[PDB]
Amino acid sequence: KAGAGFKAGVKDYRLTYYTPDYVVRDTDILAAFRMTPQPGVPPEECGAAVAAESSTGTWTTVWTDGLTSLDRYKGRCYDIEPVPGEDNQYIAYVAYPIDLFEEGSVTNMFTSIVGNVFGFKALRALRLEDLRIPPAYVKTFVGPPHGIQVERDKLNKYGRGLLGCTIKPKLGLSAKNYGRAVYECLRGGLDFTKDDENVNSQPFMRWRDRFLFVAEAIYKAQAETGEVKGHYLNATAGTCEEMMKRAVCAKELGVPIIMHDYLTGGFTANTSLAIYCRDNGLLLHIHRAMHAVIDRQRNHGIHFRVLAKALRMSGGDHLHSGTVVGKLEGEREVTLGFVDLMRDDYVEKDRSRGIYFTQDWCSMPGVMPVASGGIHVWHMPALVEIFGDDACLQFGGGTLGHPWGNAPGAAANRVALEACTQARNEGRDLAREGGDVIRSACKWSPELAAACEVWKEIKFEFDTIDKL
Amino acid sequence: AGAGFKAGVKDYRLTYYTPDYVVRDTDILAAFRMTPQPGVPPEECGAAVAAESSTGTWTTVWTDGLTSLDRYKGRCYDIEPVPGEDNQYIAYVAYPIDLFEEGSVTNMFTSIVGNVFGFKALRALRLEDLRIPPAYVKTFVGPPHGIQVERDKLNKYGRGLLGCTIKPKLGLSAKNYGRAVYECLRGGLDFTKDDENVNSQPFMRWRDRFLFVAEAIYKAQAETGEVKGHYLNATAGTCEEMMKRAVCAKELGVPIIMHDYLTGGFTANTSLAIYCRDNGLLLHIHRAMHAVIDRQRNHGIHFRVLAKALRMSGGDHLHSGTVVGKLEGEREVTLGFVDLMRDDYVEKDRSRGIYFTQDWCSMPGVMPVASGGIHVWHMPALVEIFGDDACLQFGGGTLGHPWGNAPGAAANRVALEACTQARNEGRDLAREGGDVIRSACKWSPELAAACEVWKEIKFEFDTIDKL
Amino acid sequence: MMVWTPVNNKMFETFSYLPPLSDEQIAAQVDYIVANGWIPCLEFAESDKAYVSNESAIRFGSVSCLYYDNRYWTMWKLPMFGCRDPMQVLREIVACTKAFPDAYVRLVAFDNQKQVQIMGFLVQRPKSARDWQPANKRSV
Amino acid sequence: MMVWTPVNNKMFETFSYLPPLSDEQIAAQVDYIVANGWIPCLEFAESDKAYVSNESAIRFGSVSCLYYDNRYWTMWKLPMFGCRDPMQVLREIVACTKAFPDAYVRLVAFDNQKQVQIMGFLVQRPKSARDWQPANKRSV
Ligand SMILES: O=C(O)[C@@](O)(COP(=O)(O)O)[C@H](O)[C@H](O)COP(=O)(O)O
Ligand SMILES: O=C(O)[C@@](O)(COP(=O)(O)O)[C@H](O)[C@H](O)COP(=O)(O)O
Ligand SMILES: [Mg+2]
Ligand SMILES: [Mg+2]
Repeated sequence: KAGAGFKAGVKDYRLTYYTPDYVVRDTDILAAFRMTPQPGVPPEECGAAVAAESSTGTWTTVWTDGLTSLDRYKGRCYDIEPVPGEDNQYIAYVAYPIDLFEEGSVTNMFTSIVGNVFGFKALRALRLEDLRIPPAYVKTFVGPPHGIQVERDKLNKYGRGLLGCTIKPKLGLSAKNYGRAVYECLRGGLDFTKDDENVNSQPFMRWRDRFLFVAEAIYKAQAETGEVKGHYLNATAGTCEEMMKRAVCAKELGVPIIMHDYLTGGFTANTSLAIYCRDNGLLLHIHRAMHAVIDRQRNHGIHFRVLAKALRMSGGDHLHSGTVVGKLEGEREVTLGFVDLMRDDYVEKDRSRGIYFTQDWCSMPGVMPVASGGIHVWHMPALVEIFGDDACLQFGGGTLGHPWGNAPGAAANRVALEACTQARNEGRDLAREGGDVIRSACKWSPELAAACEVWKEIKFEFDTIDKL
Repeated sequence: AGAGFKAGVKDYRLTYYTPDYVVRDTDILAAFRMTPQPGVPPEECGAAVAAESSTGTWTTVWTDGLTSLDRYKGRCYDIEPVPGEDNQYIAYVAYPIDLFEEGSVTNMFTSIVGNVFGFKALRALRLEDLRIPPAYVKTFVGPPHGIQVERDKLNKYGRGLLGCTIKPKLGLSAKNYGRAVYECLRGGLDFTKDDENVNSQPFMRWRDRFLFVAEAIYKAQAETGEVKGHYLNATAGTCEEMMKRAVCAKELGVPIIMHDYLTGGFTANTSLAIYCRDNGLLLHIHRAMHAVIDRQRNHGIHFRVLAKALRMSGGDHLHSGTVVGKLEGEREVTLGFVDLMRDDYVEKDRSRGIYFTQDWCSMPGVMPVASGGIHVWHMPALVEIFGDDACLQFGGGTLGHPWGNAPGAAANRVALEACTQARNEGRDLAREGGDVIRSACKWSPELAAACEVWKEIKFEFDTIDKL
Repeated sequence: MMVWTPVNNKMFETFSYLPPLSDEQIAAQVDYIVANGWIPCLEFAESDKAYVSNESAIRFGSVSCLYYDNRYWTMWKLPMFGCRDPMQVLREIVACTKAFPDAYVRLVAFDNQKQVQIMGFLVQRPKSARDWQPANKRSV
Repeated sequence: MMVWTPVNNKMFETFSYLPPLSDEQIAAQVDYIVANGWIPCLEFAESDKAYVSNESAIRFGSVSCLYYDNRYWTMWKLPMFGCRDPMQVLREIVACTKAFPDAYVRLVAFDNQKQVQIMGFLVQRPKSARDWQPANKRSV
């Protein structure tokens, strides 16, 4: 007699949570953790602790497990692989049953998978490298308001990357001066301009004043050029009530696009905003402010690819992807990898690009990657070669830094982009002939020539921290 | 003529490094542990951080001339060397109050930690502390109630509060949840709570849980004669769902709800804190995801900053770590940020990681919550570390008791009161802790049983988050 | 395993889970209050007003959150502001309990800096009370 | 400093900021279409319907976001499904421009996998148009 019963006390997590013979189900959410155990702690126990404390278990045995089926709900570390070149680093794979997650809530998914495990004394460092979001869970999300194809169709823009630009100085400009700068930028050839991520509503410029003046600038530049124009008006705010008041104002003004800092504003607020944008036809540009606080280091945190998948799920028409060649870090291979994860419907596992799991988006709209930060005309060939047409390239300083002003600065970037696009379409190799394409364009474009002169020797080349 | 527009790049230090600047009492101050790339002077790196977190970009823009950079620019006014490191520095930056949106933690973070952590010019960056001036503190509603008001509403004084996270984390039905809650509360615990990841799932939908928990709360309260509560989780995928859950709690007349402020987000959290203030609900804040940001010494944001941010956004409780439990929490650092979340005025004290003197200008204090891998033998140390103004939670430490939840709760309540009594009598908990507990075991079978099960359990590892 | 009885096992907050406090243990708590400069005060209540209730909520809309009747008790005289003598407190405990022999009586202390009660425990329970258990009968 | 003129400087999206495309450059863009297996198609519109406008918004409530008239142009025959001969595309450009000599005409190509237009540029503008500037007069 007497089957398995309740026995009070502590036992190793691995006895219940390390299951190397488990066969993952196609509806399971999978996680790849770069784990660094404390000395003396078995990798198996470390991985098991991670799986346990991010799913169903705690530090000691509880009798309540008997009322339900732990086999059905427990998270499982089903595989542990040593990291090459690392003596104390391992990739622990954990499978989570789909029942553990609230439908359509990125907030809930993160709460479980990265909620408490990163602070366990038993480990010295932990980094979430990737997540396999199964189609069954992907379908529970509304997803992006529109997506790449729909965005292009609403803007009526095709055949080249889109061009953006962050107004500068970051802070300090009045509402009218903002609109003035915006108008001059847009009329020169840029498709968009935008509020800097930290421009919300402040003493030097209240938001509604900015929204109104920007609307005038948008419509003036559009009437003047004959091309649809937009400016991402920032809805990021201290409370959801304020965030919505800003989105509502944009709706009432008839403008095309707004923006939101999804990480500093938060997933709960972002999902609500994305849903509002879907229901009111507003394009939603997402700024990844604060992401580097979490995704810069190779040994601890969450890799950006996971933060990108999370945003795609929460909702966003645009998402900054880095530039590779700009002022902010972004290793090429890693970048090409999460760009595919952001835009494509199906991405197969590819470790050479940090893609730990094959990702099936099951028709969820693709997100437009936005390359922005410290880039100028000479970077155009590389940018087009790296991203292709489906991306928005932004030049803030690269536009308002032009010696002749915003309009000429805008024209120089638009010319560089079209010159490179034309060259590629003609079969020219941008990786090798880029410089010649730009120099040729300079002969008939004094605007571009002036830009090329000012930034010719400017490059950003440093040792990469976020290496595979 | 005078100063004109000159296109082109120039060092950030020429505009953003001001070593003689005298900080104003309304400036927001930041202390950055900065690790520059080789070849990049510390002052230039510090200047870049100040510039790209305030008003400047990578090249000269003519628009600076339309406004006054002297008035708006962030300033790196001091660079301090780090002992034991020859490539790590503490860079101090002053931000004029005009740069921030009133009452918005989201905006404050967007500027100070928005883009600078990803710059190629630096190898690592960590925000260690922030000096929030009274003038900016006053723009926030702050916590719904605060320590004093919370105690007055619960009518509980003279001892730390006792909580408990229901387990297993996920997998329990709504009725079984209420079953475990009633048994926990009736044994002496003041609170129980939804695990941080318990929101609404197939195995248990939120409204079903809220209802059964309400029955459990009221049954336990009637049985014991002491006010009871259970933090019902309002954390959701959208603000609409979050509010629906807060509204249900209001309608059921229950005392408290909880929110995972980092995974849910500051925007959502602030809205909820405001709702709780206007509706009389206590708000427990869980810090899920904080270690992803605050664990490493070289990069990220220290928890003390995340705590100040929460106090501003609003929260009646906030987990503070246990020091002695399963999760990391260095003693000195912890004592430091506990004061920062509870007190009105905290003097600079680098020995505790306090880089700036902080004046909260009467904003309510936040109740620290020590939770995670703790049991009865830890009681002496917990009471000695936190004092009465804290909530000590025992999840596995209650539902892991050999006789069940009620006896488990009784053991913790007994251990807490025995230690509280001892301290008040003048006994030194640090030295006599064990004796106090052993004495209580003589007349408390519940405590004795708990003591026997976890006697050999301790969590002692090398600390990663060191000063 | 012993079973925690749910019948006639009412508690009274701080220290009610320890064995009944002795005069010495009570005096020790009083020394603690005076030594820390806190303000001692006595409060009392008849049996029907001893434990929290919801009676008044019948007049409420949806605003019962954290509202309970019987949290407030009746003040005995006034708070002992400026008291630096534990003996004066013990004297009042005697006076109060003698005046209201059939009422519940609790000793509290106030901190005027944080402006909140910093201590409290029962010092008298009516003899007729049958809703509580002695330390050894709390579990069966 | 040269000033970008705001007067009669209308543009036409992709490639409108480059010098006018020569027949050779146009043919190259067509080869690009065929080489990638995309679907060629011509579209045209009279001057009055060449640029986006807001006329229909007069019938709207607060829902004009991303709605503009004149984005849709008129289809010349049908998309050239299965076209693998650039000469074929060039012949339709000649036929279309011949049939509508005073209309705006643009060449586009569709991708049926992503189901979206993947390229496009203007191939004809009425000779009567006076709202645009030659490359060397876009700035003064
Ligand atoms: O604040 C800034 O620096 C920017 O406006 C760019 O300005 P410039 O165009 O003048 O450089 C962008 O927000 C960054 O590109 C964000 O970084 P990322 O794209 O990496 O998220
Ligand atoms: O999920 C858990 O592990 C807990 O419910 C504790 O369970 P036990 O009581 O069974 O340990 C708490 O959320 C942690 O205390 C959070 O960590 P911290 O307080 O550091 O934020
Ligand atoms: Mg920016
Ligand atoms: Mg928990």
